[PDB]
Amino acid sequence: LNSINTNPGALLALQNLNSTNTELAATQGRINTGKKVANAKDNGAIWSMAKMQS
Amino acid sequence: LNSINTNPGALLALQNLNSTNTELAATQGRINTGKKVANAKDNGAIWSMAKMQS
Repeated sequence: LNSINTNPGALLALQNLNSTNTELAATQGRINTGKKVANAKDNGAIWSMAKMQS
Repeated sequence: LNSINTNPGALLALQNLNSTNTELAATQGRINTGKKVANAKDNGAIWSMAKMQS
């Protein structure tokens, strides 16, 4: 709690900020690609379906 | 929907414009030859009949 050696609350705020940064990066990729499924990591089944479809 | 990668509506407008261009080409052909069936592609039975009678 009142420790100089560590502070858990900063670690939790860091986890929250990293979650926000990851969601922002995903939104950046969806904007710059124009696809919600741009590659196999987005969704492998729908991606393979679209590959055979195209 | 609101995609940048593709749009159905221009495709539908294009197939409609292509149908209009095809009808205009058929009209130009009927105008410049003066016959509703100028060749075997127009109507094979009527064309065979008219050619044997001619």
